[PDB]
Amino acid sequence: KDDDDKLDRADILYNIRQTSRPDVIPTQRDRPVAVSVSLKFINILEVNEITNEVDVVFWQQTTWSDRTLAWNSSHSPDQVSVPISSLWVPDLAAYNAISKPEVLTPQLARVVSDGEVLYMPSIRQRFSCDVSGVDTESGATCRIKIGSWTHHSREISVDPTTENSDDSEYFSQYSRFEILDVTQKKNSVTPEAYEDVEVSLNFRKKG
Amino acid sequence: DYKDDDDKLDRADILYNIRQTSRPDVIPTQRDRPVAVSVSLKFINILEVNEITNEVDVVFWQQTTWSDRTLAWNSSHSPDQVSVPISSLWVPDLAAYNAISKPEVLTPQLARVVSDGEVLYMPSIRQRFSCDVSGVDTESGATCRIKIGSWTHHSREISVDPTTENSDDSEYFSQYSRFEILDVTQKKNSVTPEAYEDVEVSLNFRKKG
Amino acid sequence: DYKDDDDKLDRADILYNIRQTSRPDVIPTQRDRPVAVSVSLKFINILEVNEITNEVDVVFWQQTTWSDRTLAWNSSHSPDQVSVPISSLWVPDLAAYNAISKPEVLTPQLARVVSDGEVLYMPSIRQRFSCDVSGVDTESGATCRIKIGSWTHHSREISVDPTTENSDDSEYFSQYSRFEILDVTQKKNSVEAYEDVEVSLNFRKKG
Amino acid sequence: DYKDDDDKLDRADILYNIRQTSRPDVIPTQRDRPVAVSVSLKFINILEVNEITNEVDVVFWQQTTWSDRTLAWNSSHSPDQVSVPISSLWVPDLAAYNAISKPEVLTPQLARVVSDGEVLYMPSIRQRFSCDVSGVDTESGATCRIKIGSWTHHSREISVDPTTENSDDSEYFSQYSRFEILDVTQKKNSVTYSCCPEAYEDVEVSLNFRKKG
Amino acid sequence: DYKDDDDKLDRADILYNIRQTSRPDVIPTQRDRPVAVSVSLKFINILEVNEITNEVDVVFWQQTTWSDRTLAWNSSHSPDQVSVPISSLWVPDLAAYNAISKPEVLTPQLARVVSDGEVLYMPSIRQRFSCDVSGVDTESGATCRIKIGSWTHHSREISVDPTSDDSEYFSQYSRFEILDVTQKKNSVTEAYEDVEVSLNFRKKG
Ligand SMILES: CCCCCCCCNc1cc(-c2ccc(OC)cc2)nc(N)n1
Ligand SMILES: CCCCCCCCNc1cc(-c2ccc(OC)cc2)nc(N)n1
Ligand SMILES: CCCCCCCCNc1cc(-c2ccc(OC)cc2)nc(N)n1
Ligand SMILES: CCCCCCCCNc1cc(-c2ccc(OC)cc2)nc(N)n1
Ligand SMILES: CCCCCCCCNc1cc(-c2ccc(OC)cc2)nc(N)n1
Ligand SMILES: *[C@@H]1O[C@H](CO)[C@@H](O)[C@H](O)[C@H]1NC(C)=O
Ligand SMILES: *[C@@H]1O[C@H](CO)[C@@H](O)[C@H](O)[C@H]1NC(C)=O
Ligand SMILES: *[C@@H]1O[C@H](CO)[C@@H](O)[C@H](O)[C@H]1NC(C)=O
Ligand SMILES: *[C@@H]1O[C@H](CO)[C@@H](O)[C@H](O)[C@H]1NC(C)=O
Ligand SMILES: *[C@@H]1O[C@H](CO)[C@@H](O)[C@H](O)[C@H]1NC(C)=O
Repeated sequence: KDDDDKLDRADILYNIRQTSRPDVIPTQRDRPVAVSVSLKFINILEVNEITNEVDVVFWQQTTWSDRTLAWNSSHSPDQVSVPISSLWVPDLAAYNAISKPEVLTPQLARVVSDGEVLYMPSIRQRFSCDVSGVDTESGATCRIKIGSWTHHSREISVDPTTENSDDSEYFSQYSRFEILDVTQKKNSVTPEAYEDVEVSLNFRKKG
Repeated sequence: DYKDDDDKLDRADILYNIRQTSRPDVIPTQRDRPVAVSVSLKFINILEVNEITNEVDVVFWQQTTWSDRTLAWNSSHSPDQVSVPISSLWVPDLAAYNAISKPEVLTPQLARVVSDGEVLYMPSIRQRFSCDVSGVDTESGATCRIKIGSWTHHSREISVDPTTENSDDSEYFSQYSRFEILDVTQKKNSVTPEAYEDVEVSLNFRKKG
Repeated sequence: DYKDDDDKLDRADILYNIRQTSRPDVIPTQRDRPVAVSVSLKFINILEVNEITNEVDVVFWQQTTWSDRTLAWNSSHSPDQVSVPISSLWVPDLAAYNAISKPEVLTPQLARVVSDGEVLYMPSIRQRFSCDVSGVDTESGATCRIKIGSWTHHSREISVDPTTENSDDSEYFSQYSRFEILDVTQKKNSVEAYEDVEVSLNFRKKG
Repeated sequence: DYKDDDDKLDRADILYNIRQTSRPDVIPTQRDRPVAVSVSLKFINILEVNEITNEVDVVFWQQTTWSDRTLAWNSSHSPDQVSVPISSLWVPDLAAYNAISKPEVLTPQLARVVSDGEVLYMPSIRQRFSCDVSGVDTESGATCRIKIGSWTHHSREISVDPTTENSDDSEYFSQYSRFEILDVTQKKNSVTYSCCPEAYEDVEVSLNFRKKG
Repeated sequence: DYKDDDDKLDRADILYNIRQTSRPDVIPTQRDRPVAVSVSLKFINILEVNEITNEVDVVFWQQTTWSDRTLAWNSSHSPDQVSVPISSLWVPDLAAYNAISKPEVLTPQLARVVSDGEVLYMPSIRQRFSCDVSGVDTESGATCRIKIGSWTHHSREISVDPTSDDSEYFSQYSRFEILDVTQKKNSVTEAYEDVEVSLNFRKKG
C-alpha cells in the first residue's frame, strides 16, 4: 500500500503510544478481552521419561483486538511494528511450566489498522508432563495449559485461534522426535474461573 | 460491582488512584499494629531430590496476601479488583532461610488489589533448598522443612501467619512427578536483639512405589 | 575528512545530530522502497556439535549494513564516521528460525554511522542451532543451514541481501577449533512474503 | 522510640529525609577520617567442594555495617530504624579477591538505617571460591581463606574491619550440609602492591571444614 | 594532596564536576591525536582447560588506563582522586577476538579519576577463550594467545599499548602455574590496534 512512508509510520507509532495503556486491559463494551492463543511447534529437544520433563520450542501466536488503537488506512500504512513495552499484552502463563520462558525473537508486535494486535514470540521452555509412551508406536501425550495468570474469565477469555492445523507445519525435520497429533481446546480451571487453552501434543521418538 | 468490572476507563482510574497513594518502599503499617502478612505455599512439583547432598528442587505457588487500607476505593459502581504491576506496590520482603538458589519467578509479576484494601500476590517459584531428604525412598518418607520469613522487618513491624494449616495438596501437585505428597504442615514459629516471625513449612513426601 | 576525525567537539555534535534525527523504532524506509539490509555471516568458531540431538554451537560475526540517509552529514571538515550506542539507532529485527538459544552478544553494542547515511553493526555472536549434522565425521562433511530473516517486517518493508557467497570463510575461522570449514554458502530465499538469507555451512571434524 | 515503629507517616517521612541527604556515589567520610566498615561472614552452607579443581561453592550472610551520621535523626517520637532499598544509599564496594563467580544475592536488597546514622546491610550470598581443598576428607579438614576488601578505595578512604562478634558464623550453618565446620577466624589484614602505591585494608576469613563420616 | 582526601563535600563536588563535563559516548581524543589506552592483563587464575577442544576458562585483572584532561581539577586543597561509576564515563570498547563467552565481571564497576585527568579502570574478569592448549601436560606447557583491541574504533581513533610471570597476583591454589606472560603490540586489517597477550602455562604435577 503506502506501507513505506516513514512519516506516516512514525505518526502511527505516536498515536498508538498516546492511546495505549500498557497496564490496563483493553476491554470494549464491557466484555472480556477475547485473546486467542495457538502454539505452533518448532522443536522438541530433550525428553526425560523418568522425570517426565520435556524441553520444547514453539511459536506462541497470540492475538486480540484494541479498537481504540484503530486508524484510517485509506492512504496510510495498514500496519506497523510496535515494541511490546508501548502496549498491553495479556499475562499468559503455562500452568505446568518448570522454567522461565526464554524468548528467542525480537520483542515486537504488529498493530493492524482495524485495531488488531498480534504478538508471536518464538519461545523455548521446559514443562512437566506425561512422557510415558515416548518409545512406542502410539507415542506419548504431553499436555500444556496456557491461560491468564491474574485475570479471570469475566476480565479475559482465552480461546484457540481458528486454525490449529499447520500447528506442526514448521516443525524441524532434524528433531529426534516426530509429532503424531496436536489438539488445541478451550478449558477452564477452578468462585472465579480462569480460562486457558489446553494443548495436547502427541509425539514419539523417531524409530 | 460485577456489572461495571470491564469498564476500561474505570480500570485506568483505579490504577491511577493506587499509583498516587502507593508507597512501594514503606510498610503499610496500620494503627501502630504490625502488617499482617498471610503466607501459604501450594506445592506444584518436586523435581530433583538428592539423598546424598540433602538438596531439593521444588516448584510452588506462593500465596501471599495482606492489606493496605489506604488503597481502598468504593467498588459499588467500579470493578472491585484490578491487576497492578508489583513495582507499583509495596510487597513484603519475604525470604526462605534455607534456600540455596535465587527464587525463579515463572509467572508475570502482577498483584491483585481489591477495593477493600486487600492485596493478593501469588507468583510461581522454582527454587532449590537445603533440608532433610533422608528416608525419601521409605514408606513414611522424608520431611523437608522450609522456613519463610520477613527479611529486614522484625515482628513488631511485620507478622507472618499461615492461611491453610494442613492438607494433602492434591489440588495442585503434578500427577507426573516422581514423588508423592503425604502431608503438608505449616506452623507459625519465631526466631530471635528483636524478633523475626516466620512460617515453618513441612513437606512430607516420598518417591512413588 | 580524515584529518578532522579526532576532533572531539565535532564528534559530540554529530552524535547529538544523530540522536535528534534518528527514530529508533521506525523503519528507515526511504522513497517508498523497502529498507535494504545487507547481512553477512563470518564464522569464527564451532564449539560443540551434537550428533545425537543435531544441535550445533557456533560463534560468528554478524556483519550488518543498511542505509538511513536522513542521518547523513557534510564531512568536508568534520569526521567521516562515528560510533553510536545501538539504543540510539534503529536496528533490523533479524531472527534465526532454527535458533534454539538466545543470541549471546560477545561484543560492545556500538554501531558505526557513516557520513553518507550508512550504518554498520557487526556484533560477535554465540548461538546454538538445530541443524543436520549427519556427516560431520564424514570427509565431505555435514551441512548446517541457518536461516536468518526479519521477524516482523514483510518484504515490502524490509529486504535482506547477503554478500558474499560462497567466498567465505577461511579468513576469520579459528585454526584451533576441532573443526574446519569446507565451504560457506549464503543465498536469498522467501516464503505476504518474508525475505531471508539461508546460510549453508559445510564443515567436518579433523582426522 | 519503639512505641512509634508502626507510624507509617513517620516511616515515610524518614525515607524522604534519607533520600534527600544521601549521596549514593560519595564515601561518607566524617571529619577527614576513613569510613570504618565492619564486615563479618556468617556461613550458612557449603554445597559443592571440587577436589579436582580447588573450588568451593558457599552460602553466607555477609554482615556489613558502617556509620553515616548525616542520615541521623531524632528518636524522640519517630521510629528508631527503617528499611531502605540499597539503590538509595551509598554501599561500600566490597569484593572477594579469590571470587571466581559473581556474588549471587539470595535476599531482598534492603538495608537498615538506624536513627543514629548507622547503616547495616546483610545479604545472603552464594558464591564460588578458589581455595585449598586438600584435607577435606581428613580429620584436620580443609582450610579455605576468603579475603574481602574495598575494590577501589585505599586505606585513607575506607577501613575494612572484622566485627565484635566473631564466633560467627558457626551456629546457623545448616545441619544438612555434607560438611561441618571445625573453626572460623576473621583477622584484619592489609594488602599493599606494585600495581598501586597505596594499601587496601580487608578482612581475611579462614574457613576450616571437613566432610562428615 | 592526601590531607584533604576525606573531605566529603570536596568529593561530592569533584564528582559533580566530572559528571557535568564527561561525555560518556564520545572518545576523549585530545588535540587531533588518538586516545592512548593502556592495557595490561594480570592473571589471577586458570580454571578449566580442554586440550581436546582447545578451550580455556580464565580469571584476570584487566588493567586499563587512559587520559581525559577535561576531567582534571586543581587538587591543591582537594582530593587527588575519587571513584566514579563507569556509566558516568567514557570507557574503551575493548573486545577479545578469540573469546567464546561474554566477559563476566566480578568486581564493582567503578573507575578512579585522578586530578590530572588520568582514568584507571581495572575490573576482574572470568572469560573463556578459544586458544592453543596443545602441550599443556608437557614441561614446556601450552602457549595461549589472547587478542584484545578496540571493537569499533580503528587505529586513527584509538591506540592500545601494553605496560612478566604474574607471580604477584596468580593463585597458589590453581591446578596450573605460569611459566611466562608476554604482551606485544600488533595490528589487524583501515586497521585496528590490539595487544596480543601470550600466556605460557602447564599442569602442576
Ligand atoms: C485443573 C487445571 C490444572 C492447572 C492447575 C491450576 C490450579 C489453580 N488455578 C489458577 C489460579 C490463578 C491465580 C493467580 C494469581 C492470583 O493473584 C495474583 C490469583 C489467582 N491463576 C490461574 N491462571 N489459575
Ligand atoms: C593473528 C591476527 C588476528 C586478527 C584477526 C581479526 C580480523 C577482524 N577485523 C576487525 C573488524 C572490526 C569491526 C567491528 C565493527 C564494525 O562496524 C560496526 C566494523 C569493523 N573490529 C576489529 N577490532 N577487528
Ligand atoms: C522453506 C523453509 C521454511 C523455514 C522458515 C518458515 C517461515 C515462517 N513464517 C514467518 C512468520 C513471521 C511473523 C512474526 C511475528 C508476527 O507478529 C508479531 C507475525 C509473523 N516472521 C517470519 N520471518 N517468518
Ligand atoms: C587468588 C586471588 C589472589 C589475588 C591477590 C589480591 C591482591 C590485592 N590488590 C588490590 C588492588 C585493587 C585496585 C583496584 C582498582 C584500581 O583502580 C581502578 C586500583 C587498585 N584493589 C584491591 N582491593 N586489592
Ligand atoms: C540453613 C538455615 C539457617 C536458619 C537459622 C535462623 C537464624 C535467624 N536470623 C535472622 C536474621 C535477619 C536479618 C537480616 C538483615 C538485617 O539487616 C539488613 C538484619 C537482620 N532476619 C531474620 N528473619 N532472621
Ligand atoms: C478515511 O478517510 C478517507 C479519505 O478521506 C475517507 O474517504 C473515508 O471515508 C475514511 N474511511 C472510513 C472507513 O471512514
Ligand atoms: C460509595 O461508597 C459509599 C460507602 O462509603 C456508599 O455509601 C455509597 O453509596 C457508594 N455510592 C456510590 C459510589 O455510588
Ligand atoms: C559541504 O560543506 C562544505 C564546507 O562548508 C561546502 O563547501 C560544500 O559545498 C558543502 N556541500 C553541501 C552539499 O552543502
Ligand atoms: C530530640 O527532640 C526532643 C523532643 O522530643 C528534644 O527534647 C531533644 O533535645 C532532641 N534531641 C536532638 C538530638 O535534637
Ligand atoms: C590551584 O592550583 C594553582 C597551581 O598553580 C594555584 O595557583 C591556585 O592557588 C590553586 N587554587 C587554590 C584552590 O588554591
